[PDB]
Amino acid sequence: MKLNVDGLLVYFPYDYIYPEQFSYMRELKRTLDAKGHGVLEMPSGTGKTVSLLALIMAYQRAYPLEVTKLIYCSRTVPEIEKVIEELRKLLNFYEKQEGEKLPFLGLALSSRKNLCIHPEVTPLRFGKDVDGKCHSLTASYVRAQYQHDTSLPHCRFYEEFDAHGREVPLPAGIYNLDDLKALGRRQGWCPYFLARYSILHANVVVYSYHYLLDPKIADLVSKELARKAVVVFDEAHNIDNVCIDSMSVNLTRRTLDRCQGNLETLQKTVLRIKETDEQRLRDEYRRLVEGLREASAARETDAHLANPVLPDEVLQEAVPGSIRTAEHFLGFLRRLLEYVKWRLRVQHVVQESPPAFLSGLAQRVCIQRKPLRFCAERLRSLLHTLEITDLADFSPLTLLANFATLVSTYAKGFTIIIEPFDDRTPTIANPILHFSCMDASLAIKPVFERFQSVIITSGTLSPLDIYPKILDFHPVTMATFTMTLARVCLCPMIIGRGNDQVAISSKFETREDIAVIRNYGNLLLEMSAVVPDGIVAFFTSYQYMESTVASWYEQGILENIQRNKLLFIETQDGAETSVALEKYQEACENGRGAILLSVARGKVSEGIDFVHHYGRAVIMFGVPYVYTQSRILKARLEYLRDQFQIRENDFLTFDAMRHAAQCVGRAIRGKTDYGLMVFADKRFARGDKRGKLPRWIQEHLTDANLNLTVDEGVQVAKYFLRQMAQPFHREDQLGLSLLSLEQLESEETLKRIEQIAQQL
Amino acid sequence: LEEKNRMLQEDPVLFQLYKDLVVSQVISAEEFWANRLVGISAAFLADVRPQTDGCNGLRYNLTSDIIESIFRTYPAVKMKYAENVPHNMTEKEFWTRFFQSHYFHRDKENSNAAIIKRFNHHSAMVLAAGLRIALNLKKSDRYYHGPTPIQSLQYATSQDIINSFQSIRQEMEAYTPKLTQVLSSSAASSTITALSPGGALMQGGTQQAINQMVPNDIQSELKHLYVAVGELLRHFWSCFPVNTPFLEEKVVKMKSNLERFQVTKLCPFQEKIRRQYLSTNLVSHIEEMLQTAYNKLHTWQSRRLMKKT
Amino acid sequence: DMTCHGEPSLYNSLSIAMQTLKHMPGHTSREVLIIFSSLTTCDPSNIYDLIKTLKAAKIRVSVIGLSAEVRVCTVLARETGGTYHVILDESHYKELLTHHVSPPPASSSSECSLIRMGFPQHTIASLSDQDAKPSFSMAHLDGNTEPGLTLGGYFCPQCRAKYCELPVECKICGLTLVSAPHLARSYHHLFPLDAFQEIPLEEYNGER
Ligand code: SF4
Ligand SMILES: [Zn+2]
Repeated sequence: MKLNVDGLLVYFPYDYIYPEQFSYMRELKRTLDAKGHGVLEMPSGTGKTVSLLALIMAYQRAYPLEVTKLIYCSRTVPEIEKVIEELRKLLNFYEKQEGEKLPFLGLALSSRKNLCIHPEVTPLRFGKDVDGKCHSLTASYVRAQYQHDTSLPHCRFYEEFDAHGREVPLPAGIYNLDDLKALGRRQGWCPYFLARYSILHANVVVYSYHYLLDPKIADLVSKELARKAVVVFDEAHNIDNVCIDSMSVNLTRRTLDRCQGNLETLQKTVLRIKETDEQRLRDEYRRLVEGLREASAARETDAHLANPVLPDEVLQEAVPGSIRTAEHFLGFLRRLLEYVKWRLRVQHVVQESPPAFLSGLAQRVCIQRKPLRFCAERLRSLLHTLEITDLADFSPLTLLANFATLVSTYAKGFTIIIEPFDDRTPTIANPILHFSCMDASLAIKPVFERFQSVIITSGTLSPLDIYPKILDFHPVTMATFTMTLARVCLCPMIIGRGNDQVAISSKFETREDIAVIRNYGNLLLEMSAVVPDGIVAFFTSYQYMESTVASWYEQGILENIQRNKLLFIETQDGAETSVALEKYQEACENGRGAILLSVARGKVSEGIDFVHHYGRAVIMFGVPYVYTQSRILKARLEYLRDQFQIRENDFLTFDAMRHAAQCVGRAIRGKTDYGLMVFADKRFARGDKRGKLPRWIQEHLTDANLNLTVDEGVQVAKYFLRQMAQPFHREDQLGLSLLSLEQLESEETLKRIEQIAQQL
Repeated sequence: LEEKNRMLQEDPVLFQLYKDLVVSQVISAEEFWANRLVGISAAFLADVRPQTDGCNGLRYNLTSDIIESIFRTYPAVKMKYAENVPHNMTEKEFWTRFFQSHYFHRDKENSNAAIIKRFNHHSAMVLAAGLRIALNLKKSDRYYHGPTPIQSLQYATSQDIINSFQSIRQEMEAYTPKLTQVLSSSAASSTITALSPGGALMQGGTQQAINQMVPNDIQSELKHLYVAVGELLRHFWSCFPVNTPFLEEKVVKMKSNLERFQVTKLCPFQEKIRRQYLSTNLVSHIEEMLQTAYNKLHTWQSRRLMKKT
Repeated sequence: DMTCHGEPSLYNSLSIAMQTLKHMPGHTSREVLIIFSSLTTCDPSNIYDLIKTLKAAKIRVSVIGLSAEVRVCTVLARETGGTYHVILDESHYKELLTHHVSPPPASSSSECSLIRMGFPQHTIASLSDQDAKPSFSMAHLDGNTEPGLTLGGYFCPQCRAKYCELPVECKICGLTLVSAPHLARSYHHLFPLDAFQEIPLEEYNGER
């Protein structure tokens, strides 16, 4: 279908389009015309990604200079595959409409674990082992020796790509990860290196958050990225947590043991090579004194251990002579490790600022911050100059060096937490250091300042103003697209009153109540006896869920629930959890009722999506407040309050509501998809708690359904099912929730579309 | 042998029919018997409980249905029963052990993990055991005159019918109601005579109690012979239509069987009427059906011969 | 007055129906109606294989659920060409049943064969006549109670089989003994009565 949006032609691949999709396209176009960052919220399952891709392709075809190259950021690999498939469908539609193949190239990026073809590296279960083995087989220095010695271990896959794959770029098109692997096998090349080389050619590059948000990985992509490119963030409601985790550092005693062992082995190897060939050390010293520009810019293939976390200004300066010598830096690392262990020997939790710890280190270890800024670069040069292949054993060493460098440079917004005892089980000595980062905006700071614009969207964006504060930027447009339904496919209900009128809550004080456990059991039994096969129940914590399951088993109610519908409960291990999920889905597809019991912060809420017959019923047991004992959470709350006047309780409530909406928002795939939403808590009746829900979801939350009982919820569920089980036709959607080709041209429809979405 | 004999004991009439067919040499037992020829739920443990009676009674009631369900769901129980019962331990002893074993009474992080793993294994076992045209008419008038044949719709003459149509149009134009002229005593008497019992309109009347004229034993024997004849004729017409030579031979065998049945069973039954001199022609229907079958077969033989001429 | 217990086994019931309708002629339509109260069933084998078997046998199955829609039943009804519905109330139950009374449209795969049928009269014998032969009905022989010795009745024109009930296909020769009104009883389906034009009285300037 051809769409006229403000004079710009859009090749919509489907015969029908939602009015909200048209408003989404119009808002994206208006944001593009200002070349500024923006925040929009669209309900899931409405094909917002399709509209985004269509408008971006229209911009690229009409104005190649406006959109030089497209950047897309994702969360999980299956989402990447879905985006690739949808873009392939759009390109096929373009080819069918025009009759010619467009000069359009799309590329999806992932790790070597998802892009290695070497048979020896295939059975490896871990990506870091894969990376180490690949570097061992594809080291630049090793490659030259292998040129003089074929019998040396090597990866022919990269060899043929280097020999042949560089000259001829891949033809314009859209290639999936398995498609990339097949192309590499056909050509004898490795899809990872070939894809990275061909990123410069692809109009669209799609990958995950970690590949660019992490400063350690930012230059692996941003080097081939210009200023006219536009970045897209889909379902980035937890992007702040991603930035914090990427900038967080954890160290334990076993890490210290491994680092000490590897340091001793490295010193032995240094002495051995000095006995064998001392001139390597002198040549490395020559490189260091002459400058790091010669070393960094001459070998892009050794980017395995790149640390672009430092600002580009810092990279220019050379390492001071106090640690330029290899043995001097060995003593430096040894003293640093001993001081770290001594400071970690504290028997109580210590809260510190990075400048305070740096001052303490300077006072005790006689180490200045400026030399510690270049700690990783010297470590990189030392590791590279010793022909080291097994860098996997160096992981604690590199981690500690990078942490020390972070202490030397990044201080504001960071908190040092020293906890020698576990939060759950303090009785076991578990010395852990947390260098927690409280400024996520810095991680997103360069992206705003380098590219033409940045696109951020998600289906759970209830507070529109918190994100500009968190990311420290001003989106040009902030509009929430309300959902218009000809058929009410969602029935969100709140049940805070039990059968015995017991007040239902999920506070940790009230989590141990047996009465709430029995009320939850009765509600689950009634839901299984009433609601269709698909049942998913999200608890607040794994331990509480396990205790509740044990109580239900002891109470004997769980047997009746199993008789009604089959029971499946996830555990910590993903592998067994994946098998449980597969069994649940198979049972749902085999007509036998299957019930899933998961946690709001488990893997289910992260990358598991539900088909209409899978997301039939989702019940959230209480407001999922994070366990407050986390001092990292405490430190983040205190820092945000002291830097943005943000209430800690407000942040906790917002996080819990966002997690709940993420748990619930995946139950609908479209207008024809209807699902049931249940919230078993009276706390949701709080206006601040109720009011922090996404607009498209909270809009259908009728006030008469606020704080119902089990019986009322069951009866309303039966009524909703019977109403929504009536057969429905796509023709009924025309003019009310769906638009035909002629309906678009109606100006009354245009006014209705403009009234549907609102900017705040 | 034993299997076939038990079927006869289930249906004494069939055994009587088999006696009349094979024992009397009318048909062979081979041709006789040529004509003659569960879901799984997850509650199999939750619902099943040790039955405790009023006063100290363990009514286990070890039905095979529950045991088979457990074996299908739990091959481990099957293996233990096969490797132990009844040598290592008796079956009741094994069931008592199962009741008292910790595997049944599964009822603390280790306990929670054990319960979750057992539930997952049970679900996996249950799932694994579950595996093993637009139409447009042409001639609408056919519906207006359907299965009814052409009636004698005789039409009137020339326009003089209109004159007759005028006559009534003038005859009833000036009409006065009449009461005496409607009926007469003679007309009423004639109508009653027509309606009088035994009259022209009152055709027939009471009939003869044929139930008493046919003895109940003769009634039952007639029913049995009717069943036999119906089975034989069903076999006969089952071959029809004849498209293969095998059907011809089968029909010849069936005709021979019908002839032997008439000779052996029908005629002494016929004489049983004739000795009792029953005036009811009960046999006449059977004779008509047999002659109809004979005529059909002979006519088809004639048709096949003409095709072969 | 039965006892409702256990769980439904749709697989076994569909297998029984398929076995029963396996030997039916192709021109005759194979239709199955299922009333599904519970939302879960136990199947000893894969049901999708049974779905393939029904599709190959060209059997139409329609399901009217009671609580809510079942995805597996929905797929089964859609693939078999049947219709899936959900009960709203007793009136809606009656509406759905009445809708399913009407014959379904014939698919492209439906056969068109020239079937032969016989139409005997009600041959009644009078005891005054020497040609009155009372005989037990073949259908009445099927029952345990002693069959009624009826003087006359309906005799098969093909094999003189005697039946007291019509329209019933003859058991002996397989001939379907019918009557003309029985055939004409479905003629209205051939020519449905179209809906009339609705005009309010004030807008209609004609007869009152
Ligand atoms: S060069 Fe390619 S195939 Fe060889 S180990 Fe590295 S990623 Fe795997
Ligand atoms: Zn017949």
